Amino acid sequence: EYLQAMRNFFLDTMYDFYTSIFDQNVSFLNVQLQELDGLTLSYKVPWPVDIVISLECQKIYNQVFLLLLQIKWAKYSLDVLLQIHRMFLLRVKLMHFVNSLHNYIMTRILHSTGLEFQHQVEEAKDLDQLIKIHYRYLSTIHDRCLLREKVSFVKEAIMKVLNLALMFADGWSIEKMESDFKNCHMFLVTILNKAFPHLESLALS
Amino acid sequence: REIITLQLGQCGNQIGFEFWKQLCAEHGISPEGIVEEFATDRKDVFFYQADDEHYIPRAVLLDLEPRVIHSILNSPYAKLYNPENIYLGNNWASGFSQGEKIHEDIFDIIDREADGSDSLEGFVLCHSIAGGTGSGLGSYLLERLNDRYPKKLVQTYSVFPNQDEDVVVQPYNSLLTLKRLTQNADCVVVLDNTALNRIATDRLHIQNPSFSQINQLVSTIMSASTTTLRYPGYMNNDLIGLIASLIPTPRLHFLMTGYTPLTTDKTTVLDVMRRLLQPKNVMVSTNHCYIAILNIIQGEVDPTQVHKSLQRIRERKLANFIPWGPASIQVALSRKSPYLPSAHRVSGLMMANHTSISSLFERTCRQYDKLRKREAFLEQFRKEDMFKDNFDEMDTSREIVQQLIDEYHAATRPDYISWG
Amino acid sequence: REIITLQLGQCGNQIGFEFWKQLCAEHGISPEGIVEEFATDRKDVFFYQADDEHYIPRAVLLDLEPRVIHSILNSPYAKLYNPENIYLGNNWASGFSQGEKIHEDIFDIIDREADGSDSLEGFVLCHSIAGGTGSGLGSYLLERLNDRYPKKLVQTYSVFPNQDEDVVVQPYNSLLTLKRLTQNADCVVVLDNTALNRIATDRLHIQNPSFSQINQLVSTIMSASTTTLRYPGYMNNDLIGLIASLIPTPRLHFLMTGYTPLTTDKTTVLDVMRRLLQPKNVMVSTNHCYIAILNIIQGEVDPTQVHKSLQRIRERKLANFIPWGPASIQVALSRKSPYLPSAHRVSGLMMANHTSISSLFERTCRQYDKLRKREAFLEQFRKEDMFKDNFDEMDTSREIVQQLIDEYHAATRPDYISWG
Amino acid sequence: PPTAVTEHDVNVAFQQSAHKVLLDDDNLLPLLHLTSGWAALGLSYKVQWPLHILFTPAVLEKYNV
Repeated sequence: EYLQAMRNFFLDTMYDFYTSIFDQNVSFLNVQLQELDGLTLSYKVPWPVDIVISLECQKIYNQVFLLLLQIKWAKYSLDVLLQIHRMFLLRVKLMHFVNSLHNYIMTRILHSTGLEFQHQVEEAKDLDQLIKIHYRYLSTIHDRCLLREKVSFVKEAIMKVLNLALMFADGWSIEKMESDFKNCHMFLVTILNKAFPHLESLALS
Repeated sequence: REIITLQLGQCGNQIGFEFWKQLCAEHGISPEGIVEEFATDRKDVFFYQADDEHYIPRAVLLDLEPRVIHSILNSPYAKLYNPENIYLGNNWASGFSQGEKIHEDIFDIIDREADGSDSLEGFVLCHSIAGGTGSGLGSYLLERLNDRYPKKLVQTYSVFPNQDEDVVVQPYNSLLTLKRLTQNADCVVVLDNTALNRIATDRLHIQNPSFSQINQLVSTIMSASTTTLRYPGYMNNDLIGLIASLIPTPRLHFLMTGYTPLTTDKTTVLDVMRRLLQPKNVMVSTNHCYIAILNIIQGEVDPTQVHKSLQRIRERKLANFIPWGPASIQVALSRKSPYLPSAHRVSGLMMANHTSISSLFERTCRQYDKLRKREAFLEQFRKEDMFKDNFDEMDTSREIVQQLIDEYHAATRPDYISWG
Repeated sequence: REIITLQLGQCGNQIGFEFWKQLCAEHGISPEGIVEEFATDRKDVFFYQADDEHYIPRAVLLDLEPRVIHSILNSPYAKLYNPENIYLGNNWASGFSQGEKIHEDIFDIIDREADGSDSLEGFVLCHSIAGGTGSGLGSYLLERLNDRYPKKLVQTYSVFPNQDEDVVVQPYNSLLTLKRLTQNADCVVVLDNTALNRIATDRLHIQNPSFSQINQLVSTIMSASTTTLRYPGYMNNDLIGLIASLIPTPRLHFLMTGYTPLTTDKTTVLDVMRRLLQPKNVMVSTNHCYIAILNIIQGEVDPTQVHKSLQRIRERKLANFIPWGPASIQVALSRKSPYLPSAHRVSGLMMANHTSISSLFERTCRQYDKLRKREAFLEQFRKEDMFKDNFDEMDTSREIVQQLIDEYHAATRPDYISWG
Repeated sequence: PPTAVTEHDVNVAFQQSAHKVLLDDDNLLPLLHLTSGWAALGLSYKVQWPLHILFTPAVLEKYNV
């Protein structure tokens, strides 16, 4: 029940939770929960479930939680809007790419592997092997979504395009964005054409 | 969040009542509003959160001279909703003037339901283009909502009128209503009665109870469009996140619809992708390429083969696309809806921004221009004459739809980097 | 790859519709196009790769004044194909002029089907020589395809006309159409109605429904010619690899056909080889030796005894052959086709380049020259007169067929090392 | 062949050729590999080794020639 609640009431419901803070403080989080950097979360696991679910496992969950919140940050900042006409090209030119990156992270990894993972944890017959099959999902889901791999040759573009969702939100110049954007975009496409396999979903787009 | 639904006109009240019957049968809902013993899912999109979960629909019915409203009355689904939001000619001028004289109390009905709601996110208008009492009244009242509430979204469900022209002012009515759809609405979904009748004569040999069958079709359309909201999905749980991908230009908000099972009396996702890529699964009738295509699917799928399906459909290059810009086909998936009979388990629905609709607009333009040059098909309404002595509102709408046709054709060009 | 089939004239539309019924019954195909529960094989030669495998035939029907097209209409096999490629006198001049006036929209039908196709490899014309509406129109339109698409292959299925001469301009019609077959076509398969009627009176006592029976015969011919493509074989899965072995000279593309079982109401391959080497299994009526002979076989064979069969037929020296050059008899084998009743399990079909057809050409030459010297059998068509005041197109065709007869007879000579 | 670039390319082109008709999925055992590129042509293939010792590395290289 906790494993199902983990991936469904965080990592939606938490989207609105994030959007209220988008437009702060440590006590605001609690009243919003009970109703792009930082953000702790605190919760306790009972001891018969704490000798299976580790304390360090929370530190693993925090890493992926942060990154998904940054994706929702850039996504929601661009989900408030619908040369002078060059801005509309910069709308299509970017909305594409952020939907492709979002589609990649959500569908290709977090919905394939998680649906297989529930079907796999029901095939654990004991306490100890349940820890092992869990950890052999943790250390690879921590790798598949980029948190340790190609951190400054693929990941840095994902970092730099998050601020474009802010700069383009303010204006609601234009050519000076697409000249940079198409260059880093082409670096990324010409690296990802050799790709581990799940990067080819956005190598084409 | 909370969206208030508007039903008006004979046609709009028909598909609205049918769709509310659809959602009553769909979720665990009694005909009285009582939560049933098989009801979980997200139930606050149109459903009033009552104590015993009397999920009262946010359904505002406003018309005058009630005929079909009596047929709505003798039904147990008049006990599903009634927060007293139900309110008791066929021309644009007559409906416009009738909406003018009683705008205040029906707008008070709107305001009462608005503050009674927890929030407001969209106006969903159940309508048909030149729907008789709906036309004129709806364009006027739509201007009242857009002036009065500029922070909300407008989606207008309507069908393209095909009654084989009899009212001769119908291109004028549709032209003025289409002007209001351009400037007072942010999304307009129109469907061809011709192509729907073609599909009805295709799958079966029935075309005579066309009203009843078309209620089933657009009720499937609207339930499928809101299924990701009303059942717990992941994205497009806001209307605006759904609308944003379709629109690069806020005057090009007219979308083509298609539905993958044409018979109901399953297989993999690549197959339905190839099916929906055919124009015979489309419910709507030079070179025209889509601006952006997005599909919703509901059924029994393989969660890895959807990647493989997009991969093969891409490398097939089974489509064209538009010169100016990186868009894509967009996949979206949700649950197959429980508590109803589930036949032909995969049902897909597509929203696409296509330039082919500019030809349909030009057909109505040519009809309006022909009747305008002849000038014997306005019938000299006195309400129209005192409303507009020179009838230059129709000239201004024709200018608007011509600007849209120009935007369509320059968007067909690669020079939509420049102005359209 | 993808070959688009052309049916035109009364006779050509007859055997085309019969052959499409043959391929619908042959593969696992419903009369609606639906893949059946016994359908694997190669299904993209004429079959549109639809999603649910609606293997829609690439069948373009174009004529004027439809008579037999109505008989095609009242049938469930009008639901097999219709991508809207079906389109609604008996002289060369009348058909020529009628093809001239509507060439543009039917060529638009051609172009729409061409870009709708994945590729284009050949034009298969379902025809008969002087087929009434087919003549004139077909020669004109064949010139339009050969001018418009010079990178494709032309195979023309037609029969030699024998109606016991009544149209008296028929040698003129066949002469001009034969000119177009020489210069605008790369392969022409003609068959004698006399010899086919002789075989029909030979095997049974029926000669009266000759149209229906001859549809069965040429449909067996064409299915056997394409069986190596439509079922997974090894070679001549291109048309061009099949055509290349037959032709040493691109004006000598006229082939003789024979079929080894003459009754249908088995044994070894040497036996059918000896049978097909007899001229009474041939469907077509000085010294004449073949240029190159190639045979297709389908049935239950011993895979080592085919070597032994060629060995014994060679060392028998049961044939002559031509002085100039190393050719051979050529064996080709494919599967016996499933999903049909299989009676007389070995069915063989032969394509041979023979000089005996020059005599048949000379018969038509003598007929044309006789009617030309008499000059009372053109009937003075005004379309023919304004098309050609001097009627020297017929003189030029007679020059062409005379050059071909000279090439035939010098190819009979060992001096086809020199010019023919 | 540069033998670092073409190896990906041959397999990409091969599966895309296969997608046009006839096995758009089911049986991924043949994959074009590389070791002119016609005279450096290889292939990757797999059989069930405990359940097929009839096919060995030797048997499949004989087929490959």
